[PDB]
Amino acid sequence: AHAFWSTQPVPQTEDETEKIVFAGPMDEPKTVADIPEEPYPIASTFEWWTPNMEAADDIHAIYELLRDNYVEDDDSMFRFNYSEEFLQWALCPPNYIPDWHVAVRRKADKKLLAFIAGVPVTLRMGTPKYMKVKAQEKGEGEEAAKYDEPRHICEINFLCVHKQLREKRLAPILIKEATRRVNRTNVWQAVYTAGVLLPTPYASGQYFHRSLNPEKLVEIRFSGIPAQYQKFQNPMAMLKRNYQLPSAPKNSGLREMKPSDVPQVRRILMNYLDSFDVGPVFSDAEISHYLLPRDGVVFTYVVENDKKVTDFFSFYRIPSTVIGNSNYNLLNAAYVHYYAATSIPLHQLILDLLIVAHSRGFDVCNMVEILDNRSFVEQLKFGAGDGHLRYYFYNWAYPKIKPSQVALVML
Ligand SMILES: CCCCCCCCCCCCCC(=O)SCCNC(=O)CCNC(=O)[C@H](O)C(C)(C)COP(=O)(O)OP(=O)(O)OC[C@H]1O[C@@H](n2cnc3c(N)ncnc32)[C@H](O)[C@@H]1OP(=O)(O)O
Ligand SMILES: CCOC(=O)CN1C(=O)COc2ccccc21
Repeated sequence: AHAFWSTQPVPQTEDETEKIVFAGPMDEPKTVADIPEEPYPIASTFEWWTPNMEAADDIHAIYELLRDNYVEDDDSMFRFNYSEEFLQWALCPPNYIPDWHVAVRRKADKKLLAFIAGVPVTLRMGTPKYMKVKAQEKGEGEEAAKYDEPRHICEINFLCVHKQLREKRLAPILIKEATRRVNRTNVWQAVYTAGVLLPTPYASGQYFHRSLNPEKLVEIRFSGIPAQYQKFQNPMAMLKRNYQLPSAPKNSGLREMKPSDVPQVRRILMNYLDSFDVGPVFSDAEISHYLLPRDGVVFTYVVENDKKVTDFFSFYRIPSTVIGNSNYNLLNAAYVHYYAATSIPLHQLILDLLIVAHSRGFDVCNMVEILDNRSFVEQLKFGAGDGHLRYYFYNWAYPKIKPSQVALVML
């Protein structure tokens, strides 16, 4: 039993989403008028709260909750520690709906107890490409293309319930209130990812990791020395040696992105992203927002030659609490953001990504095998990790697609 998710407009089994052919909603059509206006009911010792994410103090309250109760690895060794500046960036993109930030706090003391966030995204989510072959083979093309327009939908992230309130059916309530807040905005779909398995992903992929500073990584037990460095002399010298990287970017005319680069970056990004079944459409302002550099949060580099931007790469920082350990406090991880390459092999672009990230003192580079990510795993010495990021839609029938057919990076 999924007592909550069986009541929801998502596919219920693997046997379902295997036999789904066309993209489209699950539910009855409805209207804003059908949606209660009053927040969902809750125990009287609690209340709903809309944080103002342009207030240091609301942001901080969310920051503390996540720092202490947000996602942990399987082995309870590391926990995400999204910075404050990062939460402002992630939760307040252009035309964000403040109302989609849903928090529950105790009435008495106003201790924040749970949080879920929605942000707007414009997403291509019509029938995949392969499934549109099938639909010419069968004369069903107009059914298949029905919902090809980019849709303005909700991107849910940051679900979190305080450690003390777990197993108390509090996250379903959170999800119904967000659903409601977003329905009242005349939005009927959402996209979200989970480390865990839910009904029912349309795509799933491995996480990959790339040692930048293996000495710390072994120290904090993020990595072990693999059993074959024992047969060596000073094992940690070999390890350091294997993951060593140039001090400086290899592509001449790599430099940080600037505001004047926005249109060019947008363009080559959209042409690249367009070639995936599921992917975001960004306007200029979204491009400025998600990709212009911010100290400690997001780092973006472009390749210019002949005052011509031909390639870009970007990554964002999420530091993680090292949960055991007295020696070290934080894991300083970089995550491969969007990129696009037109003048150079992608592995050569992303190598400079690793170089920059290492010289800025990051410990590790992380990704999921979305995009053409898989195409540089071997040469750049990434290794698969434990677990899988799953991608899900709410109220949207979608066939199972490969993860290299997904172009949405989830913060
Ligand atoms: C159109 C508008 C739509 C907008 C909304 C779209 C949907 C948004 C969907 C949300 C996308 C979030 C994406 C992310 O942010 S993924 C990150 C999720 N957060 C964490 O992992 C942080 C650490 N963990 C926690 O804070 C809690 O364990 C959470 C909050 C995860 C569950 O709290 P708790 O452990 O106290 O459980 P409960 O007793 O209250 O509730 C039990 C029910 O919750 C179902 N559950 C467990 N984990 C997840 C999960 N990650 N997504 C969705 N559902 C989940 C579970 O199957 C069970 O239901 P059912 O099997 O009985 O049916
Ligand atoms: C062994 C993974 O450690 C991390 O890279 C950091 N991390 C966290 O701290 C929280 O749990 C995660 C889940 C999925 C991806 C990354 C992380």
